[PDB]
This record gives sequence, structure tokens and C-alpha cells, in this order.
Amino acid sequence: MEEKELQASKNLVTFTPSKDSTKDSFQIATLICSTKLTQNVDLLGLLNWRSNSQNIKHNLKKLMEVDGGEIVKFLQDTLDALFNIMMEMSDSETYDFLVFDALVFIISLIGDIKFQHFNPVLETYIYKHFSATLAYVKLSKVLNFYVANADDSSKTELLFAALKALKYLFRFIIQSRVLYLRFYGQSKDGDEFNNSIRQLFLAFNMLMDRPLEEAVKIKGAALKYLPSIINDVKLVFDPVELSVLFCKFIQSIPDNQLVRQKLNCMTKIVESTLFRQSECREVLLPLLTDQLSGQLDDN
Repeated sequence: MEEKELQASKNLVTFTPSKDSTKDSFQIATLICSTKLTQNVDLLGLLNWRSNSQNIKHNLKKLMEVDGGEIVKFLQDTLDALFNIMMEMSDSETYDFLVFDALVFIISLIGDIKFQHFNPVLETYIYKHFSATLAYVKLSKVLNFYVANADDSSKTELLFAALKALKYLFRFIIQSRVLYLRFYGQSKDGDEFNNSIRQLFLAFNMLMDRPLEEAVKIKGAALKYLPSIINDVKLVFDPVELSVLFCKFIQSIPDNQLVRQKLNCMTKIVESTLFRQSECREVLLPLLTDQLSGQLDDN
């Protein structure tokens, strides 16, 4: 009623409530430990952005600060909402940035214990209900933009969080890619796609060449999470080229920094995709020897 008076204040349209709104009051606490009920303005705006084609900018801003418990109720539905949004409002690639940020928030949120069991749901989504075709193009686009623009402090933590999410980000990239491929039968531009891969990775290399102080944390985070993607790369790429990429990446490191970090990195590599051995073992190997032999005797 008070907010009615507020709208009645601006809209004096026969707004004279009866006094039977008397002095007496009551107080009630409402808790809802449900499984589908949801209380969030931003979330519902996401659910009728089709009728809120304006505040999508606004919502996007407000999304990353929404409670994850509310969100995980309809994570997949919101994923689809987002995907439709970015298919449709593909015009504002700035909105695509906001999308990128929000979805990073999503998956990072998922990384917490509270939500871990929902990981299958995500892939239950991914392989079964993901329905975006050129999304991966925009994804690689935004990502390479970001890695290029690493000099920003305000994008620095964003890059960090992205590094925290590489597996799933990459997997959605793959899914949009291959979705495009099949729904077009084949890939009229797979070349530039693998390029995008290469220049993205090159941007990583020049990060390694950048001052560590910017992202020492984040450069370690890189060497941590980068090898995660490689096994999905296998599905969509030449392992040999991937291999030489990661090699040159290793040289991209100045030789007195985060030793054990890079060690654990190459551990994560030899872990997997070394299995497709003969075309990758021989070429990854030498570098590993060179560094361990440096690691052998240095005092």
C-alpha cells in the first residue's frame, strides 16, 4: 500500500484508500526451502528479456552479484536464455562482453563445493540441449580480446576468473563450433577457427613475455589451467600443432620464474594427450628434457 501511494502520488487516479487500513499491524517471516521457487528480480528479467529487451544491459550488470543458490535452480534455462540473447542481440558485442563475464561467473560459481554435483547437469545440458551455432566464434573473439587487453587491472581479475573456467568455457566453444559444423554439414571456415586458436595461444605466449608482476598470480593460474583444455582440443584439432604451440609457450617463459609451477604444468600435460603418442610424444619430449636437465643441475 505504501508503494501504491507512491504510484498514487504520481498517478492521482481515484486513489483514496478506505481508512479500514487501521492502526493495527502484523509481522510474518517467510522462508522457502523449495526446489523450484525463486526470488530474484534480475533472474526473472533474464526470463523475460524478450519483454525486457532494454535492461539486459542493466540485468547483465546485476547478474554476477545474484545469489548462486537461486541461480542453480534454473542454471540451464538461464544458459539457454543467455545463448538466445547473444544469438539475437549479437549486435552489441559489448553486451557479449557482459555475457562472457556473467557466464564466467556462472561456471566459477559452479566450481564451489555447494554446486559440484550439478556438474553433470551442465554437460547434461551441453551435449543434449546446447543450441548455439556461431557462439564459439564470439567466445574466442571476446577471449582473445581479453587476453590481448591483459594490461588492464580491471580486466586482470576477469582474465583470472576466465582462467579459472577454461575447461567449461572451452567445451561450450567446442560445442558451438561442432554445432555450426554439423548444422552446416561441414566447416566453411575451420581454417580461421584454428587460426583463432593459434593467435589466442600466441597472446598467451606474449603474456608469458609480459612482466610477471602484472599477473604473477594470473600467469601461474595460466600454467595451471591451460593444459586442461588440451584433451577437448584433441576432438577438434591437430595434436601436433597443439603440441608445438604448447612447446613454444614453454620457451615463452623467462628462465627464473615459478619453476615448480611450470613443473606442475608440464605434469598436467604429460598427464593426458600424450596418449596420442607418436605424433606428440616425440615433439613434447625434447623440451621437457631440456628443462629438467636445466632442472637437473643449477645449484
